[PDB]
Amino acid sequence: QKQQSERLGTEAIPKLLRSLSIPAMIGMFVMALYNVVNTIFISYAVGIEGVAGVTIAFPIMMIMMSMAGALGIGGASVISRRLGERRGEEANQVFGNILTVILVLSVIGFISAFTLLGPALQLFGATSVTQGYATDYLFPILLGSIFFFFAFAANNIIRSEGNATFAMVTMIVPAVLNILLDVLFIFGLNMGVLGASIATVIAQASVTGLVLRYFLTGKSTLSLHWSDLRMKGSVIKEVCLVGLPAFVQQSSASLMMIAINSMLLRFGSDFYVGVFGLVQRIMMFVMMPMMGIMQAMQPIVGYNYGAKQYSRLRETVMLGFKVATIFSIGIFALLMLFPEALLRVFTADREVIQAGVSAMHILFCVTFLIGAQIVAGGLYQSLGKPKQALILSLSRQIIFLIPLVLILPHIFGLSGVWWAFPIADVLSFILTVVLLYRDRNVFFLK
Repeated sequence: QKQQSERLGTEAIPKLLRSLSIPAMIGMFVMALYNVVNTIFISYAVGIEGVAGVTIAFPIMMIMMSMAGALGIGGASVISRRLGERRGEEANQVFGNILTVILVLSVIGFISAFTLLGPALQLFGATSVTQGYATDYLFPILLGSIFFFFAFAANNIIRSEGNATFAMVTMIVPAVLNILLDVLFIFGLNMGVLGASIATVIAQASVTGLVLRYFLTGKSTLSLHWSDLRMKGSVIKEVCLVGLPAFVQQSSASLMMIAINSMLLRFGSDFYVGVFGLVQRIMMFVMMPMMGIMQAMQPIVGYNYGAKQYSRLRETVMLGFKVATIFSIGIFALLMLFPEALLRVFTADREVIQAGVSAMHILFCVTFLIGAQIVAGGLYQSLGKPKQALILSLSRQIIFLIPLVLILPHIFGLSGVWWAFPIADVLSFILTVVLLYRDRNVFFLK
């Protein structure tokens, strides 16, 4: 019991999602812009060498980010599950008693920066060139760790409450900055990776300075305390609880895409790593459309569970679903009528727009089904019972994906790329379907 500051708690619930989604739909899309408009520089004051440096260094970023993402997520499904179920002050506690574990790692990172940086880095396809870059990239980042962590937790929990809007602005803003911040060093100076890396710390600092405001200054949305608010609850236990499947999802994908970057450093030293980098943020970029919808419900389907209008949250979940789908099929179509013009950035041989696009062809006759497949995941999450969600990811990401590449690559070919995805994913979808007639309670409406 505290004071539920504006945002909502309202039951104006379709425009809830509507004007809870779009802020992700924007922020994300723009940080997706930054990603873009940043890298391309590093194809300039440096060529493609460091562009790999990054692409290898990359996963090691996500290593922490998964860790603070679990952290960030817990928060979001706790704090909403406790703002319908209105233990208002518990939230206050949580918030801070997370900031603990963060500041724990915001140090461990600092530590390993000075420690495990190289040790780990060198450990795979260490092209004497791209090596230094990744270091010169990674060294800053870890220093460095602190702002980074915070800002994602924060920009996650503020969704967990209601502020996808100021989220917008925890977002839009590093972006715009970073752009002009990089330009600054990378090009205008010549602090290449070396300093587009410090450009993006000065980014994640400058937000944090701001996030303190929207958490101290006119302590917006909610229960937000600062002196001894936190300590180290036995609540800690309770977010690692929510988060376990959260940091799995990444440390499933992340821990597997270091591999496919470095097994491809044994074949294509740098030519083929920059194009990994490339294929991602078109998955990711035109993931967003989905991704964003989910974070709407994240807290919506959060304080609605929380002993409130069970009635109207299914409304969320059916709608939730209902939308997604139309983007599932939307992307999917657009992802297989324009696999041509998107391989018109990949312009090379007339064989490149062949088995290059053959994978991209029916590799993704799956897409339209992916909608649910992921909606489901925030709705075992917006409702702290990720034990089934725990269950879930391990299918999609590992215990069905890997045990499919492997069973085509024993020997089945560049067919072992293709069938391995299309189909692994659909066993994952079929599976999910059953976890909801397992639980005729989320969607206890149709």
